[PDB]
Amino acid sequence: YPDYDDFFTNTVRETPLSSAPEPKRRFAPSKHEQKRILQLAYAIRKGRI
Amino acid sequence: ELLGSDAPLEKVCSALLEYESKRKSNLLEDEQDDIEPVWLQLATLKFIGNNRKLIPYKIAIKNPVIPSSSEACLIVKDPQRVYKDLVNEAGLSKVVTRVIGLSKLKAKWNSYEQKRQLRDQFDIFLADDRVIPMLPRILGKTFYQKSKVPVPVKISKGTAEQLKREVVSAYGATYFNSAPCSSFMIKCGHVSNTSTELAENVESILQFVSKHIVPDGAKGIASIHLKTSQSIAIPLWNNPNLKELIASSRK
Amino acid sequence: TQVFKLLNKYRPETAAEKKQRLVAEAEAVANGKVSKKPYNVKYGLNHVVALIEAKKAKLVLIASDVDPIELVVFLPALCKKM
Amino acid sequence: KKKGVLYVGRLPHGFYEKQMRMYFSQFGPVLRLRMSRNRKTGSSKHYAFIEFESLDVANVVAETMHNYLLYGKLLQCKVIPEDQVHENMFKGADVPFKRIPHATIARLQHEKPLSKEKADKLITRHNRKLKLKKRKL
Amino acid sequence: IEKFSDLQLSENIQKAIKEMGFETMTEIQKRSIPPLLAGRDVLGAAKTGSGKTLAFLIPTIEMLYALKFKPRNGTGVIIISPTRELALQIFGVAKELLKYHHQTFGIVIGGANRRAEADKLVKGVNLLVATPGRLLDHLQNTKGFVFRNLRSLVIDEADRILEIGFEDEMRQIMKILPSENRQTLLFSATQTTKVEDLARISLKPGPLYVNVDEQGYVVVDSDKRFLLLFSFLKRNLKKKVIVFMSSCASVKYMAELLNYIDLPVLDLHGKQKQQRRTNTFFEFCNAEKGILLCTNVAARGLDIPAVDWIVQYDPPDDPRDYIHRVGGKSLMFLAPSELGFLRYLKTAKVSLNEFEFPANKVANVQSQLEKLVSKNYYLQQSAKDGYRSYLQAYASYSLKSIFDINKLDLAKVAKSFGFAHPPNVNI
Repeated sequence: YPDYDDFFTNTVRETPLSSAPEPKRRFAPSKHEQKRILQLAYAIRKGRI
Repeated sequence: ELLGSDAPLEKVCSALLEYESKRKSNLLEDEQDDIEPVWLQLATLKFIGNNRKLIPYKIAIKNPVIPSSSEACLIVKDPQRVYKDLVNEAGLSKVVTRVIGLSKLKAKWNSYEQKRQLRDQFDIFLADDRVIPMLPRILGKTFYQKSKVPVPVKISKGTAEQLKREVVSAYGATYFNSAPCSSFMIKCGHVSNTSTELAENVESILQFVSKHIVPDGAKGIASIHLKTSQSIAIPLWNNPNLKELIASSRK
Repeated sequence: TQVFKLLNKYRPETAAEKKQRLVAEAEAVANGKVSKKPYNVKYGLNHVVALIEAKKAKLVLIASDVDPIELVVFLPALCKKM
Repeated sequence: KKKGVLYVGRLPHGFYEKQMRMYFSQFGPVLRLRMSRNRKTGSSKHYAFIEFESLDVANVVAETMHNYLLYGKLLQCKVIPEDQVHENMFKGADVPFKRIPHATIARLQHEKPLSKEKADKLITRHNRKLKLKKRKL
Repeated sequence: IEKFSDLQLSENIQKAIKEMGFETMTEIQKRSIPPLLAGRDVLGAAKTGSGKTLAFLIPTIEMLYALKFKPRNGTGVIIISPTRELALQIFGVAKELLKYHHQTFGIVIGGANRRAEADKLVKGVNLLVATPGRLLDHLQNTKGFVFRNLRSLVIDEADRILEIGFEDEMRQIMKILPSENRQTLLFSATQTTKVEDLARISLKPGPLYVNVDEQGYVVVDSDKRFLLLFSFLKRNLKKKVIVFMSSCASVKYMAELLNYIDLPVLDLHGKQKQQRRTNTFFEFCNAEKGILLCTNVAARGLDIPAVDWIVQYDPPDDPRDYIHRVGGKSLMFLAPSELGFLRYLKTAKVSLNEFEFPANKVANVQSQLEKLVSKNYYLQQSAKDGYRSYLQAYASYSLKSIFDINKLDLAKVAKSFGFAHPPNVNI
């Protein structure tokens, strides 16, 4: 039962783990909701809602 | 002349400027045109203030004491988009750098560190007349003790030309914060001002002081001195009737 | 208690509240028609792990009784590493 | 047995002497309580000292209230050993502070009933006061 | 042969040259392009900014049109550059010239996505601009990269190439690359023994020889570098300031950022259009007040006008050229880990004075700066690219003893670029 050995996490990694580029969805309004909004607007036009 | 039936001005301030210039004595990179300010001292025969009125006196002056390059933060009652649009419409962006709504000022700047950061970002803090009373809180002693007191700019109707007029008047006027005391110091300008300009500033300030600060004006005035942040308080004028005025008042 | 006081200011909108907001926008689009980014707490194990690895998390709150403990047994060390 | 002195720092505004005694007396009796205040205005200096009848009680309070997240502040509770606890450190404990309105007294001192002799003792040699400045010129 | 129209070039090159705004040829262009159009091996020596870029690009592109190269033919032209920043400068010009063409252009450099560059190469890149280190790596390991049809080879500033330490890589590259029927070019600022040695192994026998031939520093930490700069620029807004940087991506980001925080600046980046850059530089010269951003390589060859302040925001990639470049006020931003540059300057016999600043006056808009960078997609993408190019330029510095990337602190550098944490940029 040796004491916990932090041979790896004893230091802080300064950079994020991923180097992938940031997409533009995270800076623009949501497209799922805009799709949902247009579907709701359709149902309001047709009297379903 | 309003002082004691005489105006011992001109010569006194020219001498002060000559003293200020003559006692001149790495290299630094963040330089400014900052010069020693001109401080007019004034002693009264009674405490002109019942309590510190944390609202400055817009003493209109013809030689502005605030440098024209000073950035202004405008504190307005919410909404904030309205007066941001008005400032952009009137072309005050180089002058009114930032417009802050009152609630946004109450929320986003709550820490003293945040209050200090905001305070040092700007040189003058203009504030809408109908939100001045709120500002003693939300700002505290970080502003009202560290020489950053909001100025009451009157923009109630809120149109481009009044905003420009109020701002230029705001820069053109000096400010004094009335506090309970017999002696108080008022800024007349900086050494860069000429002897005539400072004297014009002195007489205009004394005219405002006699009416709105000292209830009995010159009769209430005891003595006047001219000074900078370091120099001697050069006596501009002393009361010629104070011998009988003190006896009459103190009885 | 203080942590949950901050958390409760950033609860995600309920499905009913989300529906109400989206219908409100749908009516404007239908009749006559710019928004700010939402603010809420982040949840889901995979999503939070990606946020820690991206160094975007400001505060991680790990449940103390996750039954398969392997799900979060690595989390404190990962948070320590990041 | 041994009187334990406990320092509390980073007190949230409003956690003053009445609040400290009412709260800390729960852990056990509180002998002397003094929270530092400024001379001129009497405003809180945001730290205080408490005496507990037993050093063990002060140890329990120190271990339970240190780093207490209270109104956005972590409460710093640490027991001061008696060898740097000074006998005068409790001077003025349990006694309400007197906010002397020095501005008000000076105002009355400025404008109070006065007689001819005191006026003469006021004017003195103001000419010399002017003359001293003239020599400085 | 006075104008570009004198040469018997194709219309597509003529339209491209006209768009870039080149009408009168330089002396090196007059002495090089005509013999190069005939496929004559040339050893050229020229100074800084004489116009070597257009000197070797025009004949080799005209050659590319004449042979009607296609992507499946692989690489027909290889242009070797000592550094990434010059390679990117050459690549940008080649894009402008090949605008009205069909031959493909590509660049393989150091510190870039090698896995992405290999995908580019297998598709077929007719005109390849490369660095010796990365070019040798692709010539050895990249399967599918076709260069057996190589007909043209150009070496730019070989004297600098050898100085960086590419002696082994250059000779390895020559051994791998085919030599028969390959028009070879060697341009150099100086003629050292290594240059003549590289000429003899690379150039065909009997090559045609063409020859046309007080400092101030601030010790500022990496995280406070931008804040001190922005405060200084605001202070001297009513003057003529020119700032030098180590990357075009760095220049683009600062120009975009300063215009976003409402500090009107000019840059020699534009949209990487040569005519726009000349117009912007002309605008800066005309106006008595204004501030212009650019790189050291872009400045090299451009006549610096009367400027109140010349600022070296990023270290100089060619310290030997920088010390003679000086011969208003000159300022250079430096870090405590880079204080060895003072010793090197003293060895170079240049007088230097020190500029200090108070921490009070430095604008503390860091929290706002990182707010806007995170809130804006294009600001963030520019910030990441400017930050990545800064470190890549820092890794490739010649003065490894003075400008050590390892001694550099990555967290502080990113803080200058508008980051709470460093982005994951791979070297």
